[PDB]
Amino acid sequence: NEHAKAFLGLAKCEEEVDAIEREVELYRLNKMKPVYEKRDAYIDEIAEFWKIVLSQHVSFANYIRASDFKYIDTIDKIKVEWLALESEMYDTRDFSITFHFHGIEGDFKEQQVTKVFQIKKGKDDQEDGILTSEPVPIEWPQSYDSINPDLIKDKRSPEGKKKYRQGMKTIFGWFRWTGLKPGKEFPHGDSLASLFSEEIYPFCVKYYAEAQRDLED
Amino acid sequence: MSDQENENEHAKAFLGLAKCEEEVDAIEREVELYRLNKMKPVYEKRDAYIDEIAEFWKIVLSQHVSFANYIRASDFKYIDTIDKIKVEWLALESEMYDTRDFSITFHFHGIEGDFKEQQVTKVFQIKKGKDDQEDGILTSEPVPIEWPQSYDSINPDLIKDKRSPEGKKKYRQGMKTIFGWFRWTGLKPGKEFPHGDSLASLFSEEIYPFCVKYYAEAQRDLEDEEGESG
Amino acid sequence: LLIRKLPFQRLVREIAQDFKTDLRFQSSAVMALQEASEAYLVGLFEDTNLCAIHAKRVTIMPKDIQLARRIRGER
Amino acid sequence: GMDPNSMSLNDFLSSVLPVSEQFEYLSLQSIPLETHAVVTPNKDDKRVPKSTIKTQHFFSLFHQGKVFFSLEVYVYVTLWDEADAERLIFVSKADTNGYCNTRVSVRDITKIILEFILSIDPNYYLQKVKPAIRSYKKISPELISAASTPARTLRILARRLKQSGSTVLKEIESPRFQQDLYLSFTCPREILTKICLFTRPASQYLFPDSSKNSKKHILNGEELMKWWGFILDRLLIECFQNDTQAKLRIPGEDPARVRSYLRGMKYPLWQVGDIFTSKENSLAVYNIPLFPDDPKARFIHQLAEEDRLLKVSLSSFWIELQERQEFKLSVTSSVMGISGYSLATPSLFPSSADVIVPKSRKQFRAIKKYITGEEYDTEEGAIEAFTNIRDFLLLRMATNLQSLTGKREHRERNQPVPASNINT
Amino acid sequence: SSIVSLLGIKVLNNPAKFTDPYEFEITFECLESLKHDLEWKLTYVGSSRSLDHDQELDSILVGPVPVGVNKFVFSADPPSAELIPASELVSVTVILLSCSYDGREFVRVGYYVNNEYDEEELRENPPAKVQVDHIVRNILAEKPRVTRFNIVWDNENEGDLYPP
Amino acid sequence: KVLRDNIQGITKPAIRRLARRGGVKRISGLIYEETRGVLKVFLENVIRDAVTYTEHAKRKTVTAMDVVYALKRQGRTLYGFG
Repeated sequence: NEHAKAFLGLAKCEEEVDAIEREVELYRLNKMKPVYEKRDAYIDEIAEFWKIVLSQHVSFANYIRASDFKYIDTIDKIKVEWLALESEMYDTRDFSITFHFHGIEGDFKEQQVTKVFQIKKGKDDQEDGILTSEPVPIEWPQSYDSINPDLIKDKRSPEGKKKYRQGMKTIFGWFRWTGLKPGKEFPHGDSLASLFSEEIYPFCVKYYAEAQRDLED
Repeated sequence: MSDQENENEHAKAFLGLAKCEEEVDAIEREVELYRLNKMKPVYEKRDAYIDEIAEFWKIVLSQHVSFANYIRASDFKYIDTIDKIKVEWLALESEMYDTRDFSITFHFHGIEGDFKEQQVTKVFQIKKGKDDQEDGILTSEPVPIEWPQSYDSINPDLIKDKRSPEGKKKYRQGMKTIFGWFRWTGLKPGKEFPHGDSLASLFSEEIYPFCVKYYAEAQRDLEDEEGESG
Repeated sequence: LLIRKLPFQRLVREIAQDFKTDLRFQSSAVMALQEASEAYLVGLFEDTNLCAIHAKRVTIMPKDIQLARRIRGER
Repeated sequence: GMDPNSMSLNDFLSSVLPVSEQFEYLSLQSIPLETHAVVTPNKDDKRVPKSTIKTQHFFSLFHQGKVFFSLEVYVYVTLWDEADAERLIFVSKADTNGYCNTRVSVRDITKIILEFILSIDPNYYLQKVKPAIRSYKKISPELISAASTPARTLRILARRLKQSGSTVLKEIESPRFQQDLYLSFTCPREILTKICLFTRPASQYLFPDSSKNSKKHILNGEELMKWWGFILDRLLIECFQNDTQAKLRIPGEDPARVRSYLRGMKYPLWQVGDIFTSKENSLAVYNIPLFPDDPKARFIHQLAEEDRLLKVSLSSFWIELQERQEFKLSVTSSVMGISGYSLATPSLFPSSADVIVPKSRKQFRAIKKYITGEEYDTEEGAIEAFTNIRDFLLLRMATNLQSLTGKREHRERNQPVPASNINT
Repeated sequence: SSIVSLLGIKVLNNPAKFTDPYEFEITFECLESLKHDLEWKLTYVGSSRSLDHDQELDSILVGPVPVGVNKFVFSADPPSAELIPASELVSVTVILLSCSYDGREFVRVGYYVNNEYDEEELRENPPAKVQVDHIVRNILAEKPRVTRFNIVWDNENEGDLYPP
Repeated sequence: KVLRDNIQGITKPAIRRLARRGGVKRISGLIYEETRGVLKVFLENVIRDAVTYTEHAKRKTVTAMDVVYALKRQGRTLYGFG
C-alpha cells in the first residue's frame, strides 16, 4: 500500500490506543469494585486509621506542613470514588476523593468535603499530559487569617505576597488547587491526589502496624 | 510478631484490611492482565500500517538518544537494516510468566557480503516476586545471532583468546556491540553488554509503545525543532 | 536542598514544644535550621569518610560519625 | 559562508597547537533561543532589557585516537529599549583526563576558543531566533510540529500527500508565517562585552571517573581561582581596550587579601567585587544574575521559594556562600569577570567547518552524551569517546570530525620564554 | 578577633607504639597582654559510644601569657588500656587538644588515630585477650580539624549578654 | 518507645545524599539510625539557645537571626592553621 493511505490508517490506531485506555480502566471500575468495597467496609469498621498512616509516608515529606498536621489529625475518614458508570459527564480515567474532618472547636469547622480530578493529554492539540481539578469551597482555620489568601489586604507587599505564597502551600490551598496556575497554587498537588488514593495503600498497613510496635531499632 | 494479640472487633477489622490489600493487588493483576490483552490486538492493527512505511524505525532510533548512548555508532550500518521491531508481553502466552515479563523481536534486512538477513526474538524476565528475598533485577536468556564477518577480530566466539590484555580489549569492544546484548542475560556484571537492562527497558516502556510519538518528532517544517517536543 | 523540608520542620517543632509550648517560627528560621544542618552534616560526612579512610576501610560505620563529633570539639 | 578573507576556527586553533603535530576536534552549538533577562532590573531604572537571547557551545580536542580536553559555555545577547546592546559569555565547565599529552597547556586551548567566540559578530545570534512558544494553525496551511499529536501528525501527512501531492510546503516560509515562528533582531557589531565564571569543584567535571588517573592534573581551590584569573588577565593585555573593568571576589576572605591575590596579575584596573553587583549595600535580587545550574542563581530560586528575595542583602548572600558547605564550593572559591570593549571588533558568521549546528536540543545533548556519558576510569573511555563520535557523524550527518596541523614553535622573538616548555 | 591564636602544630613521633608517648610541638601567638591564665589540655577518646571513656593524657597551665609568637613542647604519657573497651581498643578513635582562656574554650584540634597490630596474623585473627605491645598507632598528622570558638578576652572591656 | 520518638527529619535517601556530598563511597546500614540521633542532638542544642534568645526578646516566633546567633556554639572548623 501507498504511504499516502498507510499513514491515514496508522493515525486511527494511535486514536484506537487511547480508546483502549478508557476500556481497560472501565474494566478497573467494574472488576476492582468488590475489593474496593471490602477495603472501605473494613475502614468504616476501624475507628481511626488515616490520622495514623499518612504522616509516616516517605513521599508525605514532599506535601504536608509542620503547622497543618494539627488540622489533618482531625480527619476521621477518606474515601476514593468513581463517577463514569453513574454519569456521562466524566471519563473512566477521571476520579473523586471524599474527606471527613471532626475539626477544632472555635478554630476550624467540622466538615465533609469532596474534590474531583480529571486527566488531560495531547489530543489533536499536543498540550503536555497533565492531571487537573476544580477548586472546592472549604472552611479555613480562624488562626490562619494572616495567610488565608481571601484576607490578605494587599498581595503586592514583601509580606503580603509571601503570606499568599505560604497560604497557597497549605492543605486548604490544595483544596483550591487546579493544576493550571504555574507558581500560583499548591506545588505537586497532582501527586497529592495520587497519594491519598493509590500511593498510600502499598504501605499504610505496614505503617499502622509500625505505630503499634513497642520494640526499638 | 508475638508482641500483640488481635481479638477485639476493630482488631478483627484491621486484620481483614491487612489481607484485603493482597486481594486488591490480585485484582490489580486481573485488570493488568486485561490491559496487556486489550493492547495486544491494537498492537497487531498498528504495526500492520507501520510495516508499509519507509525508514520508520531507523527514524524512531535517530530521535531515541537514550538508545544512541547504549548502542555504539560503529554498529549503525548494521542496525540501519532494521525493517521490523515488535515487543510482546509474555503473561498472555502462558501462566509461566508475570505481567512484568516481555519478549523483543527484530527483523534485519542484512548487508550483501558481511551480514546475514535475519529475524530474532529474545525473552526477558524481572526477579523478586511477592515474599522473595532475591534482587529485583532484569534478566534474559542468551539467544544466537549471525555476527558480521568483518567483526571476527572482536567477536567473543571467534577471537582466539580472552586472557591477554589485547584479548580483554577485543572481548570488551565485542561485548559493547548490539550482538553482545543478544548473549547478555543480566547475571554477569563486568563480563556482559553494559546497560543491557536499561536498553531492554527502553524498548518495552518507551521505543515500541510510543514509536509514533518519536516518528512524529523527526517530521518538521522548521530548521530548528527537528526533533524536539518539550 | 539535600534534606526534605516538611518532616524536618515538624522535627523542629516536636524538639522545641518541650522547651516552649505554642512556640512559632519564621519560615526563614525553619529553613535556616535546615540549611545549617545540610552544611554541618555535609562537613561531618567529609569527616566521617576521613575516619573510614584513616581506618583502612572503604566503608563508613556508626563509629566514624561519632568520632567525627568528637573531632569537631563535640559540644 | 567560508569567505577566504575571514578566519576559520582552524586558523585560530592551529596557532596555539605544537608545530607540525596534527589533532582532531568536535565543536557544536544550539540554535539561538528566546529568554527572559539574565539579571533582574531595578524598578528605579530608565532602561528595560527589551529582549534577551541565549545559546550553548560545546567543544572536545582529540590527540592520537583519544580525547584530551572538553569545554562547555553559554552565550547571551541583551537588547535594550534605547541603550542598544551588549554580549555576555558565561562559562559552565571544563575537563581533562591524562590519556594523551602534548607540548601545549589547556590554558591556551581555553584562551584561543574564547577568542573564536569573542570574534563572532553578535548578529550571528540575532538574524533568526528560536521563540519560547509557537503558533502552528493560526493561518493556512497549518504546520507539522510537536503541537500536532502523533495521530494528527500522520492525518496531516496523509492530507498533504492526498490534497497537495507532497508533504513538503514552500508557502510556510513566507513572511506572515515567519512573523510569528521566528524572532529577528539587529544591533551594532562594536558593543560592550562581559565574561563570567564561578570557580567550583563541580565545574571541573565533564569526563566521569577521569580523576582516578594519576596522570590527570586536578585543579581545585586557590590554584583553580588563579588559573582562570591569569586567563582573564591574558585577555586584558591582548583581547580588550585599556579602559576595561575586571573583578574578583571570594567567600569569607578579607577584601585586601583578595586585592593581594591580584598583585600576581598584570593588568591595572583589576578590582575587588563583582561585575553584576550594581549597587553598594543592595538587595541580592538586583545584583545576582539568573544563570542556569549555578549555586548562586539556584539560591535566588530558594530565596523565591522562601519568598524572602525582595528583602535579602548582598553581604548576607556572600556570608551564606562562606557558611553553607552544602553548596559545595570548597576553599578559595571565586566569582570573577570582565566588562568592556574588546581590542578589535568582531566579524565572524562561523561555517559548518567551524561548528555543528544540530536541528534539535535533543540531538545536541546526544552529541555531548557520546563523549561526556562514557567512564574515564581507563584509557579505553577516551578511545571510545572518539571511535563512537566518528562513526556517529558519518552514519547520522555524512560528516568527518575537523582536523588540523599545529603551528606553534618552541621559540620566541618578543617574549622572555617560549610557551611550549617543561610546564606542558 | 581573638587576642590569643594558634600558628600551628606538628607531631614528633609517628607512626609509633600505642604505648609510646604522644610528642607534639605547638606554635601560638598573643597580640597583647591578657589578665587570666591560658590552659592547654590533651585528651584520648576511649570509645565512640560514651564520653565517660575519654582519658586526659596531659594538661599545661600558663599565666601570664607572653605577648608575640611563642612555642610549647609535649611528651604526654599514653592512655590506660585496662580502662579502654577491649573491642574498641584494636580500632579507630580520636586525640583532642583543647586550648582554653579563663575557663572558655576558644579552640579545639582533633586528629584521627587508627590502632592496628604490626603482625599479619593478629590483623587476620584479632584475639579475645589484646596484645598491647604489638598495637601500632597511626596519627593523621597531615589533616588536623581546627574548630575555633569566639569568647570574651577581658570582661572589664567586653560584656557578654548570656554567660553560661 | 511511642510514635513521637519516631518523628523523623531525614529519609534514608537524603542521609546517602549528605554522605555523597561528604565524598563517601559505601555505608553501614546502621548510619541510617546514627545520623538521625546525631541530628537530634545538633538541633536540640541549636533550638535551646535560639528559644532562649526568642523568649528573651519577648517573642513567640523564632527569627533567622536567633538561629544564626545560636549557631555560634558549634564553632567553625578549618582543615588547617593558615
